[PDB]
Amino acid sequence: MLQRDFITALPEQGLDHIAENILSYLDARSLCAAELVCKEWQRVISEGMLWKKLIERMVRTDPLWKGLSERRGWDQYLFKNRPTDGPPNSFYRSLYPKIIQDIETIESNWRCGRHNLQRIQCRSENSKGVYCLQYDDEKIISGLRDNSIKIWDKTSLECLKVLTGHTGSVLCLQYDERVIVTGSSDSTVRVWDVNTGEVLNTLIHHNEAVLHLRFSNGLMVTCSKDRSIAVWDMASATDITLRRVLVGHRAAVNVVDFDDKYIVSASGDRTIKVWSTSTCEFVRTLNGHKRGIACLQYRDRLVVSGSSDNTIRLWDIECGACLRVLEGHEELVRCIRFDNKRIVSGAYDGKIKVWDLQAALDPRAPASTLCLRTLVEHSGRVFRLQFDEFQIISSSHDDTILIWDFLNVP
Amino acid sequence: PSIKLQSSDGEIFEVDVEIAKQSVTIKTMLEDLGMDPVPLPNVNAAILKKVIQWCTHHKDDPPDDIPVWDQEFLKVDQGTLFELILAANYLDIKGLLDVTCKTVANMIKGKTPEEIRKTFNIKNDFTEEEEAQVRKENQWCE
Amino acid sequence: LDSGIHSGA
Ligand code: NA
Repeated sequence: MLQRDFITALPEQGLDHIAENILSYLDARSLCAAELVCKEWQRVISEGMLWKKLIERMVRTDPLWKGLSERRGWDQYLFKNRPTDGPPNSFYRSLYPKIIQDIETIESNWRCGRHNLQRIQCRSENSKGVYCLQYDDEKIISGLRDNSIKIWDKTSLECLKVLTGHTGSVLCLQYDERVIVTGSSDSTVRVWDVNTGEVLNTLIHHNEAVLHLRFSNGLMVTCSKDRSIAVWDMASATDITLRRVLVGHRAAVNVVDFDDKYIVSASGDRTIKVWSTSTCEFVRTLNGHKRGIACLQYRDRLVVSGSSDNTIRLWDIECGACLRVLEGHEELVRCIRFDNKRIVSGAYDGKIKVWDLQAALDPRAPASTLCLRTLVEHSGRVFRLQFDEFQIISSSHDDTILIWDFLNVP
Repeated sequence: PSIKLQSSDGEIFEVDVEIAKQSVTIKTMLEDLGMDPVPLPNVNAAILKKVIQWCTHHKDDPPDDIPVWDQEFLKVDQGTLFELILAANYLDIKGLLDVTCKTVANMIKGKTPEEIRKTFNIKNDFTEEEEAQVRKENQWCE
Repeated sequence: LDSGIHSGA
C-alpha cells in the first residue's frame, strides 16, 4: 500500500493534532486547495482552527501583518488560547482574503500616490526649518533651526513638550524607550530623558557642528563638520566614555550608520568609508559619487547613499561595488531611507521620490521602471524623513512636518 | 551504557542510552518505570531501525528545515512515511515528527484539489453544490 | 543655510 490519506488516517488514529500540524505548514493558496480535497480535510482545517493559526504565523513573521493587526484591531481576536467569545474558524477564514485585499489597496496607494496629508506648522521663532525627526505610534520628536526640540502628539498633532538648551540648530536626533540624544550646530551632544525632558548628559568633544549620530546596544557614534567620527561606550545615559576617534575624511562627515560588523561614514569629500565596529580600524573606501554625500542608510550588505551630484547609489559593502545609480532628483538628495520594498528619498527642491528597491537591485531592470512616485507637497528643502509599511513622515526648511498616510486615505 | 529496545515483533536492539533517550517516551519508561528491556508494542523492527538510524545520524539533533540527509532518508513510500509519523509520535521524538510532517505538507503544497486527491487516493465526497460554494469562496487566491 | 551638511568642493 503505496498511498495513505494522512489527513484522514491520523484523525482515525485519534491523532487529529498531527494532521493539523501538517496543514499548518501550507500557504493560504494551498490551504484553500486542501479544504476542497474532501469533507474530512475541510473538517480538520475547520476544527483545527488552521486559518486563525495561519494569520498568527503571518503576524509573527511579517511586520506588515503585525501592523494591520493593530491598526485594524483584529489582533484582539488572535492568541488568547481559549475561545472566550469564541470567534469561530469561519470568521478567520473570511478575514484572510480581506487582509490580502487591505494589503493590495495599500500597495496601490503607494504606486498611484494616493495618501492622506497632514501638515504640522512647527511655528519656529526666528530661524525656520526642521533638520531631523523620529516617530512611533504615539509621538513625533523633531529638531529645529531655532535650537529647540519639539514633541508632537502623533494623533492630535498638538505640541506636548519644547526642550531648550542647545545654543545652535538641532541637526540630528535619535530616541528610545529611555532617552533622546541630539547633536547641534553648537558642537555638543545632549542626552535628555524621553519623558521628563530633563538633560541627563552633555558631551563636549567635537570642535565644530555635530551633524549626525546613532546609538544602539550600548554604543554611540557621532560625526562632525570637524571631519571626525567619535565612537562611545554608552553604559547608561550618564556613563558614556569616548572609546576611539576615527579621522579619515578630507571634509565634513555628514552622516554615520553602523551595525555589529561595520561603522559606515559619508562625507562632503565624496567618499563613503567602512570601519570595523569591533576594532574601529578602517576597512575600505566606497568612492564613485561625483559630489558630496548628504545622506546614507546601511543594512545587511547594502549601503544606499544620496549626493550633491543629484544621484542615489546602491553599494555592496563587501566589494565596495556600486550596484545601481538612481537618477531623477533635479537637485541634491538630502535624506534617504529604505526597507525591503522601497527607497524613499527627499531632495533640496522639496520633492520626495519612492523607488522599487528590489527592481533597483535587479541589474536587468531599466531606470524607466525604478521611480514609483514623486510626492510634491513641501515648499522647501527636505531635511529628513522616516517611513514604514503605511506612511512617510518628512520635515523641511519650509518649517513643516508632513504625514503622508497610504492606509487611512479619503 | 546500551539498553534493550523490543520491537512489536519480538526483535531486540541494543542502543546507546544517550541516543535512545532522544525518545522522551523511552526516557520516561527507563527513568520513571525502570523498564529493561523497553517494549514497543506500537513499533515494528523495520521502522524501529529507521528511527534509531534517524537518531544516530542526528547524534546532536540538528533538524533545521529538511536537511539533505533527512530528504534522502525520507524518500520512502507513503505507507512507511505514515508508519514513521505514528512511531515518532509514540516515542515523542519532536524533530522526527517535525520532518515527517513537513514532508507530507510538501506533498500537498502547490497542487489543485484534484492533483492532491490523485496523490493520496481520496474520493471527492462533496456535492457539486457544496463544491461550487467553496470554489467561489476561495477564488481570491487565483 | 543648511547647517546639517557640508561639501568640500
Ligand atoms: Na583613510
